[PDB]
Amino acid sequence: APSHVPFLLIGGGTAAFAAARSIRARDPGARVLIVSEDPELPYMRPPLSKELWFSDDPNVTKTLRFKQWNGKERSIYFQPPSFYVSAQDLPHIENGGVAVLTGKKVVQLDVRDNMVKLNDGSQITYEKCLIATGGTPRSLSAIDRAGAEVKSRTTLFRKIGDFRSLEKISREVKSITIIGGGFLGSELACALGRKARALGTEVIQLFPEKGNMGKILPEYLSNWTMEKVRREGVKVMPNAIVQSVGVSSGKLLIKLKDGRKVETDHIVAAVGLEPNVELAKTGGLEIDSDFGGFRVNAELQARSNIWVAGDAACFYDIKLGRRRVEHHDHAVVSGRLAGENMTGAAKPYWHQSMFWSDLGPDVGYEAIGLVDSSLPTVGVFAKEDYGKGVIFYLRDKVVVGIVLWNIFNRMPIARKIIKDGEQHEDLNEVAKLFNIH
Amino acid sequence: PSHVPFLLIGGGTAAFAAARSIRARDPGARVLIVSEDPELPYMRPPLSKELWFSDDPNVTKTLRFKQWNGKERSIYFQPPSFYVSAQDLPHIENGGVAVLTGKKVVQLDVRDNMVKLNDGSQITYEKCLIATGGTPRSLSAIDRAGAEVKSRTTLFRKIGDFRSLEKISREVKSITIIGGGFLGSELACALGRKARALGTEVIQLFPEKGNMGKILPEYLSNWTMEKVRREGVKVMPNAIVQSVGVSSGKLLIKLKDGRKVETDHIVAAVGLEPNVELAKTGGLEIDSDFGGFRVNAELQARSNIWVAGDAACFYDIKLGRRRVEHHDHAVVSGRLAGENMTGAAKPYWHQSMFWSDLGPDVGYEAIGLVDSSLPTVGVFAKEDYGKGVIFYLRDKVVVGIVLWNIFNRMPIARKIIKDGEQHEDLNEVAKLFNIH
Amino acid sequence: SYCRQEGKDRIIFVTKEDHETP
Amino acid sequence: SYCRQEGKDRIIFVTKEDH
Ligand SMILES: Cc1cc2nc3c(=O)[nH]c(=O)nc-3n(C[C@H](O)[C@H](O)[C@H](O)COP(=O)(O)OP(=O)(O)OC[C@H]3O[C@@H](n4cnc5c(N)ncnc54)[C@H](O)[C@@H]3O)c2cc1C
Ligand SMILES: Cc1cc2nc3c(=O)[nH]c(=O)nc-3n(C[C@H](O)[C@H](O)[C@H](O)COP(=O)(O)OP(=O)(O)OC[C@H]3O[C@@H](n4cnc5c(N)ncnc54)[C@H](O)[C@@H]3O)c2cc1C
Ligand SMILES: NC(=O)c1ccc[n+]([C@@H]2O[C@H](COP(=O)([O-])OP(=O)(O)OC[C@H]3O[C@@H](n4cnc5c(N)ncnc54)[C@H](O)[C@@H]3O)[C@@H](O)[C@H]2O)c1
Ligand SMILES: NC(=O)c1ccc[n+]([C@@H]2O[C@H](COP(=O)([O-])OP(=O)(O)OC[C@H]3O[C@@H](n4cnc5c(N)ncnc54)[C@H](O)[C@@H]3O)[C@@H](O)[C@H]2O)c1
Repeated sequence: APSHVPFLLIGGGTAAFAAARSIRARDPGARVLIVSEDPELPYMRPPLSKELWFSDDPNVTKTLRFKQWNGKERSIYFQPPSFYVSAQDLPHIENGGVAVLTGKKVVQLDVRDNMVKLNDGSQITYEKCLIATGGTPRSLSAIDRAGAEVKSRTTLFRKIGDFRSLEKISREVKSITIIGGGFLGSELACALGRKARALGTEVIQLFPEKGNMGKILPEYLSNWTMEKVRREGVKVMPNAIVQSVGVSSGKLLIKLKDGRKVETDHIVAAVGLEPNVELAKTGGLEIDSDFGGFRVNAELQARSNIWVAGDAACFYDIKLGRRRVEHHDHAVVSGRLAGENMTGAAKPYWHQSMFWSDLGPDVGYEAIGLVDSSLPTVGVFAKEDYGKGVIFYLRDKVVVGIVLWNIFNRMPIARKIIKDGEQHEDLNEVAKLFNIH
Repeated sequence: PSHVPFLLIGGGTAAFAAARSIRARDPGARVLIVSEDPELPYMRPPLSKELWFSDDPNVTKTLRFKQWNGKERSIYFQPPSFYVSAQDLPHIENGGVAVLTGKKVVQLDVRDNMVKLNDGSQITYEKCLIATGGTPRSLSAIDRAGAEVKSRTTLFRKIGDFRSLEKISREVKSITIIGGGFLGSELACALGRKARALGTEVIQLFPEKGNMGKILPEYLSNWTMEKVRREGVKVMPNAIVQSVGVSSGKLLIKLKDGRKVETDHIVAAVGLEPNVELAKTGGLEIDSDFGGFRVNAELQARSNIWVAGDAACFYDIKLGRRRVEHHDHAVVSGRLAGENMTGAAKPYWHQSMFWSDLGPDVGYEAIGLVDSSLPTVGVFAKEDYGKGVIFYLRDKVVVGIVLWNIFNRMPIARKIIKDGEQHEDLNEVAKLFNIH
Repeated sequence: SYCRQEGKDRIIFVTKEDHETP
Repeated sequence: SYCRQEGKDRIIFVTKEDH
C-alpha cells in the first residue's frame, strides 16, 4: 500500500519477524513493512507439530494456544495484532513501527531501482530489503501423477490451516499415513500416534531411509529412534519408496516399489522443503547450485541493499563453510543477523544455531553445528541402551557438530567445543565435560 | 601508511584501473596501492607481444613500444611523477595515488579493517580492494626435478621475467614453452620472430589439440596452431610432460608419449593460480569451481572488501558466475570496483572483451562467455577461416562472440550480447557484421 | 553459401553477395 | 566400558566410574 518504505521485509515468518525485531531494537523509529503472502500474522511453526497436538483444551484448534515448559502458556503468534500497525499509517506514526501486508505476494523485484511489485499491481520503493520467503513443502511425484482425488486427500503440512485440516481429519478418519521420516514426518507421526492411542485408530509412517532422522542421526541412533517411534503407537515402515498412489474402494492406496500396499484414508506428505526463490529470476539474484536458496555471503548479504535470512538463505559460515539451515532457531538468529547488517552493523555468522526434537517421552535431543549422518561420528553413552549420551561429528579430527542425546543444559559446553577447533585426538575426555551421569 | 581510506592490495592493471576510477568519481580521494613487486604498476600485454617486435636495441631499458597509430608509449600506466609518495599520501592536497612497492600483505583481518605487511607493519583501511592477480603455475615434473632444472626454468609473469627470457633468447640456441594457452602462444610467436631474426630454435608443447584449445573451437584452434607453426615455431600438440632432467648439460623433457625434447631453456606457461593466501587468514570464501575470491554481482566479498581482476570470481547477471583473467577485464573490473567503493551499486553490466594477435595473420576479439565447451556457430566470409565471427550459445542465446579478423565491429557484438534474444538462425545476425 | 556441422560446432560459409542479399 | 566401530561410527560405552 505505501509507495516508499525504509525497511521492507518480503515474507511473513520467523526470520522476517526476528529481523524486524532486531531492526526496531537497534534502530528506534525505523519503518519496517512486512509483506506476507498469507493472511495470518507471523507465527511460530514448531507448536503446530509438537505442542498443539498434546493440548488438553478441546478447542485448541480455534485459539491456537499452548503451554510451554514452565507454568505459563502462550499463543502460537509471535505478537498479538495490537503489536503491528497498519501499512497506511506506517509512514506517519511517530517512532516508526512494524506493519504486515497480509495476503499480498511480492511477484516482481527490481534491484537497480530498489522497487517491488505486488500481485495486485501495487509498487513499493525500499531502501533496505530482506528476502525471508522461507520455503514451501515439496510434493511427491506419485501424488502429482495420481490425479485430483488423491491431491484432495493429501496434506502438505506447513501452515495453521494445514494443522486445522489435519486435526479435523484425524478426529474424523481412522487411518493416516505419514510420508517422510525426517523432522516433520517423525514429529507428526508421534503426535498422531498419541492421538490414535487416545482414540483407537491407525497411524502409519513410511520413508526410504533405514530409520527415523536417517540424514541427521547415525544408523544405530536411527534404529533406536525408529524403535521408540514404533512403540509410540506408529506402524513405522522403513525402506519404503512410493511409486504409485491411487484411490481404491473409496480409500487411498499407497503402492511401494518393493511390492507393499498401504491402505489409508488420508496422506500427509513431509518430503522436504523447497526454498522460495521465485524473486531471484526477476531480481537477478544468484541461486546456490548445491544447497538451494539465495546465495549470500558471511553477512547474509546478496546485493548492495538486499539481504536473505531463514530457510531461503544459503550463507557462508567461516568456521563450517557454506550452509543452509531450515530450523526455527536458525531462522531467529539469521533474521537477527540480517536485521543487524541491514542497520549498518557488518558482522558475519558467528553465533552457531541449534535445533531440537522430541520424538516421544524417551527421545529428546539437541544438536549444534554440522549435524549430518554422512560425517564420521563418535558416540559416548552412559553405562544397546542409547538412553543418554553425546555424539560428535568430525570433518578430519575437529568437532563440527554435536548431538546432545537426552542430556539437557549441556549446550554451552558443546558450543564452546565447536567454537574452538582443537583437533581432539581422544574423544572420551571431551565427552567427560558433559556430565552424562 | 598507518591508515588509508582506499587500499588496493595487489598492484597491477585492476588496481590501477580502480585507483583511476576512485579518483574520477571522488576528487581528493587517498588511494594506496601495496605492491609486492618493486616495479610501479604496468600493463602486461606488451611484455609478450609488443616489446619483442620493437625496433630498438634499448628496449630492455626503455621499456617503450609503438601503438597502432605509431606513437611511442611506456609499459608503465603512468610515469612515477603521477604517483605520490606513501609517506606524504595523507597530507597531499586533493588526494592522490601512492604505491608501496616491495611490500606484501601477508595477514588480512576482515573484522578490524586491517592488513599486516611482511615487514610487520599494519595498515587500517575503510574500503579495500583485493586486486591481487595470480602466480604462474608450475609443472609437477619441474617441481619434482632437481635444482639445475629449476635454475633453467622461468615463469613468465613480470618485467624481470621478460628481461631474463630476452637475455636467454639472445644467448641461448633453444627455448621450449610449456603450455598452449594465451601466454604460451604469444611467447611462441614472439620467440619465433626472434629466432627467425637470429636462426635459433623455439619449441611449444601442450596437452590440448591446438593453441587456445580452451577458448576456440577445434577447427579454429587447429587453424591458429598452423598459423603459429608458420610463425617459425615448433609446435607439439598432445604432449604430457612426465619428467625433466639435465642431460649432457642441457634440459631433457621426457613426455608421457615417449618423445624427448632437447632444450636449453624452459618457459612454463601452464595457467595462473590466483593469489588466495589472504583468504585463509581473513576467512574469505574461495570459489571451488572457478577459484579465486567469491564475490557477488558488484564485485563485493564483504561489507568493505571488493575483489577485482584475476582473483575475482564474480556473478554476471546475464551470463552467470565467472572468473576472467584478461587485461581488459582487469580494467573493467577495476573500474566497477572503484565505482562500488566510491559508493555506487552498479553490477557487472558492461561486458569486457579481450584481444590476441598471434602473428600478422591471426588477430581476434572476444566478448562474453568464450568457452570451448559451449556449442558455437561460426560464420566466415567466403578450410580457410580468414575472416568471420563465432557465436557462443548456451540455450539458443548468444553468450559469447569471437570477432575473427574483423575490426571496429565490437559495438555490434556487444549489442547482440546485451539482448537475450533467442535467434532462430545466426546468419541473419551475422549479416549485421559486414565481414566481407 | 554451404554449411557444415561438426559435433556441437556448426560453420556457415557466406559469399559477399549472399551477405548482401536481404 | 568398551569401544565399538561400525564403519565411520564409533560407539563408546562408559560407566559412572569413568566420569
Ligand atoms: C510444522 C513445523 C514444525 C517445525 N518445528 C520445528 C521445531 O520444532 N524446531 C525447529 O528448529 N524448527 C522447526 N520447524 C522449522 C522452522 O519452523 C522453519 O524452518 C522456520 O520457521 C522458517 O522461518 P522463515 O521465516 O525462514 O520462513 P517461513 O516461516 O516459511 O516464512 C515465510 C513466509 O513468507 C511468505 N512468502 C513466501 N513467498 C513469498 C513471496 N513471494 N512474497 C511474500 N511472502 C512470501 C510465506 O507464505 C510465509 O508467510 C518447523 C517447521 C514446521 C513447518
Ligand atoms: C606477459 C603477459 C601478457 C598478457 N597479454 C595479455 C593480452 O594481450 N591481452 C589480455 O587481455 N590480457 C593479457 N594478459 C593478462 C592481463 O595482463 C592480466 O589478466 C591482468 O594484468 C590482471 O590484472 P590484476 O590486477 O588482476 O593482476 P596482476 O596484473 O597479476 O597484478 C597483481 C599484482 O599484485 C601483486 N600481489 C599479489 N599478491 C599480493 C599480496 N599479497 N600483497 C601485495 N601484492 C600482491 C602481484 O605481485 C602483482 O604485482 C597478459 C598477461 C601477461 C603476464
Ligand atoms: N525439530 C525440528 O527441527 C523440525 C521439526 C519439524 C520440521 N522441521 C523442518 O520442517 C521442514 C519439513 O520437514 P521434512 O521432514 O518434510 O523435511 P526434512 O528435510 O526434515 O526431511 C526430509 C524427509 O523427506 C523424505 N523424502 C524426501 N524425498 C522423498 C521422496 N521422494 N519420497 C519419500 N520421502 C522423501 C526424506 O527421506 C526425509 O524423511 C524442514 O525444513 C525441517 O527442517 C524441523
Ligand atoms: N592474449 C591474452 O588475452 C593473454 C595473453 C597472455 C596471457 N594472458 C593471461 O595470462 C595468464 C597465463 O596464461 P597461460 O597461457 O599460462 O594460461 P591459460 O589459462 O591461457 O592456459 C593454460 C595452459 O596451460 C596448459 N597446461 C596446464 N597444465 C599443464 C601441464 N601440467 N602440462 C602442460 N601444459 C599444461 C594448458 O594446456 C593451457 O595451454 C592467463 O591469465 C591468461 O589469460 C592473456
